[PDB]
Amino acid sequence: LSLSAGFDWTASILAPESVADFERLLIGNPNSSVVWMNYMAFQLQLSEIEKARELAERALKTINFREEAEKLNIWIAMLNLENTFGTEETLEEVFSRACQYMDSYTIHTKLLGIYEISEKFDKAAELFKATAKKFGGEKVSIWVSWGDFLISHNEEQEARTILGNALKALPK
Amino acid sequence: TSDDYVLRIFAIAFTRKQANQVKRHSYAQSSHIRAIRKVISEILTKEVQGSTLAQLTSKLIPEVINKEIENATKDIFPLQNIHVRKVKLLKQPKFDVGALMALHGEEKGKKVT
Amino acid sequence: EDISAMKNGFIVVPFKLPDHKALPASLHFMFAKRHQSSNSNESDCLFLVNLPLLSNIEHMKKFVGQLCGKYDTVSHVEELLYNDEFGLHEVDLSALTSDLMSSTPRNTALLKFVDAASINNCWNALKKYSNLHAKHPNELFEWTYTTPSFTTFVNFYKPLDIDYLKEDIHTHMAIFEQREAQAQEDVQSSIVDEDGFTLVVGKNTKSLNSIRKKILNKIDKKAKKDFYRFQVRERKKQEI
Amino acid sequence: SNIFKLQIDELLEQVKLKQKHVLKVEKFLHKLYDILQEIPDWEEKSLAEVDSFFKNKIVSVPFVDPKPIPQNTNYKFNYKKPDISLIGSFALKAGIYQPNGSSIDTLLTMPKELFEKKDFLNFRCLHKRSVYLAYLTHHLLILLKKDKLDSFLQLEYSYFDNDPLLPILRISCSKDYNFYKTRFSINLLIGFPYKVFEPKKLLPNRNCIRILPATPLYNFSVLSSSTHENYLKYLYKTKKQTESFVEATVLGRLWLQQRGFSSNMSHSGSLGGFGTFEFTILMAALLNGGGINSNKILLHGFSSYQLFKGVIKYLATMDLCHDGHLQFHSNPASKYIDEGFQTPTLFDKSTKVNILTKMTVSSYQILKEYAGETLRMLNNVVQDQFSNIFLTNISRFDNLKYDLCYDVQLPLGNNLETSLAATFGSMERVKFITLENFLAHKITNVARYALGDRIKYIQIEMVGQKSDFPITKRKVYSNTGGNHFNFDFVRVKLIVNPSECDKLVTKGPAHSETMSTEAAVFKNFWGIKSSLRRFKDGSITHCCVWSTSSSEPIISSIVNFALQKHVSKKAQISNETIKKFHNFLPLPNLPSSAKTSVLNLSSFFNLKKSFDDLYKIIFQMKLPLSVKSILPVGSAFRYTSLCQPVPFAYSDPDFFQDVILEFETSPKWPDEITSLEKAKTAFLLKIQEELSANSSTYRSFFSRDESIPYNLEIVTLNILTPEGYGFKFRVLTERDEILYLRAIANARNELKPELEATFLKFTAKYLASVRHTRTLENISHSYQFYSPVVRLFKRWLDTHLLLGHITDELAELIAIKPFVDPAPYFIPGSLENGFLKVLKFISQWNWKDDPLILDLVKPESERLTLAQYKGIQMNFTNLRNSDPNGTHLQFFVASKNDPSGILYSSGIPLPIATRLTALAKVAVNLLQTHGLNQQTINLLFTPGLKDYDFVVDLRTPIGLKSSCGILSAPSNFPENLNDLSEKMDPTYQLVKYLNLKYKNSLILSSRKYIGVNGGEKGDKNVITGLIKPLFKGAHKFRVNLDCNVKPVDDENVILNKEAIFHEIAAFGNDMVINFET
Repeated sequence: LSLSAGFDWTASILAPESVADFERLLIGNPNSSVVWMNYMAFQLQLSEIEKARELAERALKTINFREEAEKLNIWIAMLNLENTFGTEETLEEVFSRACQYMDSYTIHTKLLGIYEISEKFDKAAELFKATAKKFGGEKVSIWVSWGDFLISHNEEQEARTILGNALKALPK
Repeated sequence: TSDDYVLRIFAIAFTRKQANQVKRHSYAQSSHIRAIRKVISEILTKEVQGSTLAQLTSKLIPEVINKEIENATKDIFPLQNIHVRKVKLLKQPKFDVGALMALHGEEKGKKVT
Repeated sequence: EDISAMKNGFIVVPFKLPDHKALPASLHFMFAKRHQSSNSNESDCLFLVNLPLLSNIEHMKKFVGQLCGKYDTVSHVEELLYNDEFGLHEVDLSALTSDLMSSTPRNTALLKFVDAASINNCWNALKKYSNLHAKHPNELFEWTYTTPSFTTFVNFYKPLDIDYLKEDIHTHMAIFEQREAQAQEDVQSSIVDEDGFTLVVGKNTKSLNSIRKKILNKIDKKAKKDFYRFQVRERKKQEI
Repeated sequence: SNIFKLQIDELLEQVKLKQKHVLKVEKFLHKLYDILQEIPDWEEKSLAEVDSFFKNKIVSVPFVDPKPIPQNTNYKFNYKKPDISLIGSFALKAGIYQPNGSSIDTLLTMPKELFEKKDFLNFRCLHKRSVYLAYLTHHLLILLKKDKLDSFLQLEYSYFDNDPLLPILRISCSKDYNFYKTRFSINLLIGFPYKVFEPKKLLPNRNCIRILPATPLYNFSVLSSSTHENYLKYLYKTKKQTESFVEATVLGRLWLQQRGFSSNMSHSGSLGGFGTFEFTILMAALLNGGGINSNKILLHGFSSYQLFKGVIKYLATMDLCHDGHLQFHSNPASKYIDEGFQTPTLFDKSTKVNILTKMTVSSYQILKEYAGETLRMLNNVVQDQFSNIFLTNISRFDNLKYDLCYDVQLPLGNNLETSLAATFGSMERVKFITLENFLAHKITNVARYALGDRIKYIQIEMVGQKSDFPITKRKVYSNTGGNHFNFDFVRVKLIVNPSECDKLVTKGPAHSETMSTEAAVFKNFWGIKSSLRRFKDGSITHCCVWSTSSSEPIISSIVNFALQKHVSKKAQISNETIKKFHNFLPLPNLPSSAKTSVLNLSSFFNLKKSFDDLYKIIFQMKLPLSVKSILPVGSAFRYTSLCQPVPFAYSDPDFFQDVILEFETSPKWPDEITSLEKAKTAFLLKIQEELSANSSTYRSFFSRDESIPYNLEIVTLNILTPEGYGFKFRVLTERDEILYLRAIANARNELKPELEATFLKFTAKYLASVRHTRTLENISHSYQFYSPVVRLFKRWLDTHLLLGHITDELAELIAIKPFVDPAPYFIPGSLENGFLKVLKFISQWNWKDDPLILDLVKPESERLTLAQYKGIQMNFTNLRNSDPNGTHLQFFVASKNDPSGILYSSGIPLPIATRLTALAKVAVNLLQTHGLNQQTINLLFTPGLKDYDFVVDLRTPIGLKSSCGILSAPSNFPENLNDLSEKMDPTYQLVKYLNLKYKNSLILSSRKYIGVNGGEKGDKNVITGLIKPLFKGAHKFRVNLDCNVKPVDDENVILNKEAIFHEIAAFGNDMVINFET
């Protein structure tokens, strides 16, 4: 005969609805942003913003560095998290950090969307100006999206001024 | 040392004049002498702690330590006759025959009849 | 087997596997999509996924040759870009530590062609190749897996040629002397900006890249509480 | 201290007995007392009359051997109502909850009129006692039947404290008066009145069995039988005086149980004799004095810890057996006498009773060791020791508790051989009442003398000794005994002394003109094997010379001959378990390999001597930069290589040994890394070049090393020493470290975790490695057995395909803890004791929540201080905060060398880490289920291999065992050094290379040392793989799947097992033979 021991990949030898269940899922699903995000939301639904913040920090490191798309889910999730439940400063800290790790212009675009969804038009306009300043000379989409924002809010004259600025900044 | 040999070391060096020197003397003002003694203290401490007594004497024979001193002190001021003058062994640990045998690299007797 | 192409647009590319005594019609599939990029070196490339083990260039030279003969198409290949199947070269550490000597997914690589005439020829041929499995699996091609690279790779415990090493070290050194020498002159050459501002460079500084990295990396004690008539007036205020 | 306070209370409440079971028992035995008073009296009877009275009764008198015969039993027998009383811990209300159960001691005092003043002679009183007990049982049973309680009571006889001279009745409840749930047993102790016999006549020196030799044991029993309530009164006063009497007492009780100490007799063989009572009596004796100047040692205001701590100090340092003894007065301050009686003695002048009679000298020595051993733990402030002191049972396994165990099978075992029975004889029945007492002394006395300084402590245990017998029988009946001897066999348990265990010659008395008494006993004890020999010093002494064997220790040989010569020529002594471990260690292919002892490190030193010759050559060589130092950092250089070095045995994976070369500091090192090593390689070219010219007898070549990730240009010089030994040379540069520090700084934040991992291997390989070898080699001298056990430990990992993922250092740091941290056990002194201790730890270790921190120091500076200790402790919490499940890091091994704690334990997959714990848990459970034996061990070193998803068989073209230097062979290096690869095993590189490909999908494992675990020829290796849960199931396809898969739908794929099976097959080429999926 021989020694045979059942394989243990969850360290047991030592839908999700609890703190454990998501962790047991994360044993086999470290690269799934959906599983991480689902355990982001459960903590938030429990009013545990602090335990939610430390979580995505683990998610940012746990996920393989090559899974850029999965990483994008967390960064957008944090932007939604800080925008909804946090303050201006923490959102800025995440926002600056998000641009540091990922394509900055993409991160700018997502926050513009987040502000529009959250109906924070004043901050959306300000971030449009900053995003256009940094990327206006290279990206036509920011000008089109910014023009879409103003036309949606019945600002035709501002759109014309913005289009003029688009021609000045963009290459011929 | 990490084998718990507490020792005291004494290092001696001398000032030297440059190749193009014209001044008769090669005195150094005190703030070198204070910065010299500091780096000498650091290197001597680093070597002894980072070496066993058997390993330590292995460094003494080639006089490597003087050379790191000479390189370490080269920026601050040129020196000469850098030497570890004297080495004392203040305290010893509990004696271990097994370690001693290893450092030196049992026998049955002969019937008397 | 009826599957010919995947919905997002990666086409199936089946292969017959070698016969080995240990393992007595098992197949290997690669997945390919036309790669589009404005970058010149990435232009005219075919994106490829799930490559066989140690799939360097001359493998595809056989397969493209097999496809060319079967489908009477003219297709030719320069090189397989981004073939890092071990993930050995993903970080260019030489570039990371310094700028001198280096100005600079997984299980996939980019297959470059000679011209647009070749890639479309192959891409059309590769479709007809894909449809083969549904009808005639036997006529599929077989992945040889053997090309002179594997003998070098399989021979792990091969000493390096000392003569080759000596020449290489000399060449890499000598170029380094030229580059470092040029850098040290550049920093200590009295750089002055167009508006008459003279850069400050310290002694023993070797690289301007060193200077910029330092910049990125990086009154109250002298103030007195009690000197001015206003100050003691504040003190007189708090005293009572 | 306050932490210890609260921990003590938690232990107290946890073991506190539930008061309901108390009230349950007083309901019963109070009624039992009513039953006793119903028992009628009796008239004077002779032995003939009582025999007839008991002839037909089911009950039989438990008469003690020698049973009374009609001639010598002239004294009559009578029964009268005794004085019912309750004694023991329950009397003092100091009991605790015991899952196995506790006992309630009820004392029955015999009316004084039932005795004569001279009834303490020739067992006169004890025979009177035996019939009295029988008469009680006869009447108690019928009354028990009358009251209907017999349905759930079972009655049997037993010996108090395993004392054959003191039979007693035990009452237990089987499944309103039913007290089965209470887990208690009422013990009916038949004691004598106080002062029936003159205690002066019952002193240990005096005799009371006519045949003159003294009778300490028999004197103890009768006098102790007459002194029970007196001590109860003595304890009761002290309990009132000091508030914490009970709390200290239970602490002593709990400690005694964990160390397997009991009040039961020790001359009978079992470790014990010291129980709660003796601990309480000593503590009481310390609570009325104790010092040489009769000064107080414990104060009534002390807390439980102070009372417990003082006692542990008291026993640990003062000797009560050989030099010094204590006297106290139960009824006067206790004073420590310098004189000793050569036996553990606690004299009581008030009662003239030595409480330590039941202690054996051998047991006392071990007991003193434990007290001192715990005391250093008690004084410890850096680490908490509460659990180890109180919450760890070391008596579960004898092998873990004893270095060597020998089972001796006595001949003719339905009575012992006539010669053996003859040895017992008249003088010893008076001295040792029972042969099992006498024989145990005989085994101990010969064993202790023969072994002498080779051992520290010795324990003789008679396995299978019973103490309870049915009422229908007079004495205990053993299956092999046949009422003659109450044991199955005797086991000799030893605590060996590593320093002198393997001495080839046992030194003896020096020669003289007239043979001294010591010389005479030396010659007589050893007989023929005694010899007088001269040594190189010129001394002449009587000594006997042994032969070392790689398969057994000298301790085996000595005990066989000594026991056989003196005990019985027919005795069979066998310890196969140690033999098998010895065999599993690889036998080197060196001269006289078999005759070497496993403590011989001879092969290892030869490697250094060859290195030293090479060392000198390098230094005298002239290079542009002077050599700062050459540091060897190899496994062999730290005496941990699994297989001993062998000349020219280059098939061994560890044959090539690493060494660090450091030059003098210079500012001309290249500032770009890729130049830096190419500058380093340039130096090696000089070393290879000039070495070749000046020293042609040394051969050399270069190799490609990729251990450091992404540093693909570090080139190492391989030197083949003419002695037949190989070394790998690699240059360290002070700029190298900061360049890596440069890399992490400017690296992109996402990439920074990757680079620091590269730096982690860099420091692990160059910087920390030097410190690791330096500390380990020094400590290894003190820990003689550490070097082989870590090798065997590594051997065990290899069989289960675990070394490939476990770095050798981590195994070494794992294997050493029983040595640096033996608590609660002792330092391992046997290969068996050490290895199982390593496995025992790993099974019970909670890596998820418990860190591992080692003081790599010699036995009692560099000890971890409180500041450093906490400093490491926060590190574990911070890491576990980020990694609670422990996925990224598993084993947290830290020390002075590694304060980070992550150096040698990073990169190991979780499945592997759980296996390491899983395998140990199965291992210990197997040991518990089945005792250590040839079958169980052969299981411990065989791999199951079934659980793996797919298993691949590989075979090498030639047998590599001989070229590995393993004796079931090359004598020079090949002329063409390319030929070396022809005699190597590539699989360990194959699996590593295959692991990196399929990291996201597969975990492959293989046996690193094919020569050791590759069969007889050492040519078979196996590659075992493991699929993650994710790619086991089908997945929607994606670019970032990063795996070889087979489509099933137009957006679904599954793992391609078969192609993977092909690729490994061609990758092994002719090596692969078979697959198993």
